[PDB]
Amino acid sequence: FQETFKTSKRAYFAQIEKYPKLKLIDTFCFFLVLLGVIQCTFIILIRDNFPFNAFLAGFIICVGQFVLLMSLRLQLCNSFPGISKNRAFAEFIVASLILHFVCLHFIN
Amino acid sequence: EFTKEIKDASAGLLAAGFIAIVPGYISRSVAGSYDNEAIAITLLMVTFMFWIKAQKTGSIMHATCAALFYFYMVSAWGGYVFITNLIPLHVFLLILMGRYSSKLYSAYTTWYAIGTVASMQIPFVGFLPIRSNDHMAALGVFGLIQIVAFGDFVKGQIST
Amino acid sequence: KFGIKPEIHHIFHAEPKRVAKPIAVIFVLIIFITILSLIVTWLNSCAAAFNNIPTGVTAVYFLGFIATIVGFEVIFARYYLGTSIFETLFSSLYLGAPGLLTSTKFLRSFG
Amino acid sequence: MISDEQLNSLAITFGIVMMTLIVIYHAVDSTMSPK
Amino acid sequence: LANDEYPRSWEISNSWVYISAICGVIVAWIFFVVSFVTTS
Ligand SMILES: *[C@@H]1O[C@H](CO)[C@@H](O[C@@H]2O[C@H](CO)[C@@H](O[C@@H]3O[C@H](CO[C@H]4O[C@H](CO)[C@@H](O)[C@H](O)[C@@H]4O)[C@@H](O)[C@H](O[C@H]4O[C@H](CO)[C@@H](O)[C@H](O)[C@@H]4O[C@H]4O[C@H](CO)[C@@H](O)[C@H](O)[C@@H]4O[C@H]4O[C@H](CO)[C@@H](O)[C@H](O)[C@@H]4O)[C@@H]3O)[C@H](O)[C@H]2NC(C)=O)[C@H](O)[C@H]1NC(C)=O
Ligand SMILES: CC(C)=CCC/C(C)=C/CC/C(C)=C/CC/C(C)=C/CC/C(C)=C/CC/C(C)=C/CC/C(C)=C/CC/C(C)=C/CC/C(C)=C/C=C/C(C)=C/CC[C@@H](C)CCOP(=O)(O)O
Ligand SMILES: [Mg+2]
Repeated sequence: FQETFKTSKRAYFAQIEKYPKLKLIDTFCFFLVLLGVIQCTFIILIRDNFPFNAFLAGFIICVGQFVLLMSLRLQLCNSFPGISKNRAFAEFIVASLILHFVCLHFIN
Repeated sequence: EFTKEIKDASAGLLAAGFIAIVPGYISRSVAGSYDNEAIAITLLMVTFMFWIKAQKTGSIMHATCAALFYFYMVSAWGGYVFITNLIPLHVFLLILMGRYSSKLYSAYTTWYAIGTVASMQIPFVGFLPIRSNDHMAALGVFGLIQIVAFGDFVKGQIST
Repeated sequence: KFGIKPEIHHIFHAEPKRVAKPIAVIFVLIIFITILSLIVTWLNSCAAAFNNIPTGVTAVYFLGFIATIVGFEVIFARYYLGTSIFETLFSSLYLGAPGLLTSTKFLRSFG
Repeated sequence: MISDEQLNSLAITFGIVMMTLIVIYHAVDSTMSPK
Repeated sequence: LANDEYPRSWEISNSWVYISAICGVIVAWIFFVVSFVTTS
């Protein structure tokens, strides 16, 4: 397993250095995970989940943003047949500012 | 427009001609009936159309439309459970058949992440899409696909 | 009960209890410092900075695109402060129509 | 108001016209399109 | 009780950590979108 890790780490860390705009994505996905964990830690420490709709609104806005970022990264690494690298952004923006409105309506 | 995907446009008009006059659909949409099914089958088709258009192409904008029309069907009828348990079955059958691609990931994850949080906004549905057994299938497949994508990366850099 | 009947009162249910303020304040400070850390990582550490910037008419389209992206989130934030849904819809339809054109013009011009 | 037999005839004529134009379209497309 | 008469999401003290997360994700997303079209 050591050989696989050795041959994958340098490959990924060279790919992320050849393309700069693949470092914007992942270091924005990573921290999202942290946010999720933090919220979970909170519900663990305060063992009562009184506003459960608020917890869901604060956790979905992380999960459903991580998945959209991952889809954008996949569609930028090697684009899909019909759609170009410029629809990949103007569709991610629309889906993101629809999810944001849904998650702002959920929490109130 | 949904049969225009499965085959050429010439084979879709026939389907329309069938569904315009057929007693199995006329029975519940007669001139006087004002039930939920009156509006609940149209959306049933439209969502499926977009899902095909989203799964066949892989775009995100064709899965957000499917999520929006699935929220509209959730608001309009209590038979959304059928879609919620049929789309994951399609994705799963494509997973184990060995036809996983980078299009299923984007399409399904966008559809789920938007449709579930949108369908939670109906006061009658409430928190069921995370509590009831019916919707659990969808959630399961969500987790499953998150694994498979990572597995694909391993295939990219590991001998078969 | 010809003469008189005993008094009756309704025993309510206890309301669900909130949590102490200091814990929430600590957990808000943690999220704030995390966001600031992400911003600092973007700016300086990861060397991901503003290499090329649009100028002239492409810069005006850029300003329009930013104006649209920020205006939608201002609309959503104002809707989160008890604004009517219909008003939000009208304010979004009066901003998408110019904003869609400007954003498409920018994304086709710049690439 | 329109009677009931007149409406029955109208519905049957609409269905026949639809089912004939569909076949005309399909038989034009089968030949004229590159196969 | 109608939806408009429940206590707001900021009057509660248990849910001040679930609004900071949303505001932070929104701010980070805005800055990300801005920096994406301004980088080689
Ligand atoms: C669907 O429709 C159906 C039918 O329409 C609905 O069913 C009805 O629901 C009603 C409410 O749930 C219910 O009413 C209650 O029935 C209880 C039955 O008790 C039986 O046993 C006792 C002995 O133990 C018998 O005396 C009694 O006759 C029955 O045979 C009653 O016990 C309830 O009485 C209490 O409430 C009434 C109304 O307020 C009071 O007048 C009465 O004195 C009791 O009050 C005590 O409890 C209340 C609880 O809120 C307190 O507020 C109050 O201050 C009293 O408190 C004292 O006692 C408690 C308990 O010991 C103690 O803790 C406290 O300190 C005090 O000492 C009441 O009568 C109907 O019977 C029922 N009908 C049928 C046919 O089933 C159904 O709800 C509908 N569904 C929905 C979802 O709405
Ligand atoms: C932290 C952050 C921020 C980010 C991190 C990253 C990230 C993205 C995280 C995301 C979250 C994660 C990671 C989650 C993890 C979870 C996991 C990994 C799980 C394991 C996987 C499994 C196990 C898969 C396998 C499926 C599986 C369980 C299968 C078992 C369950 C099952 C099979 C249940 C039952 C199936 C069933 C019942 C099927 C058929 C049912 C149907 C079709 C019903 C339809 C009925 C109809 C038609 C109803 C219509 C009703 C109307 C007609 C009438 C209505 O009435 P009216 O009111 O009049 O309208
Ligand atoms: Mg019914």
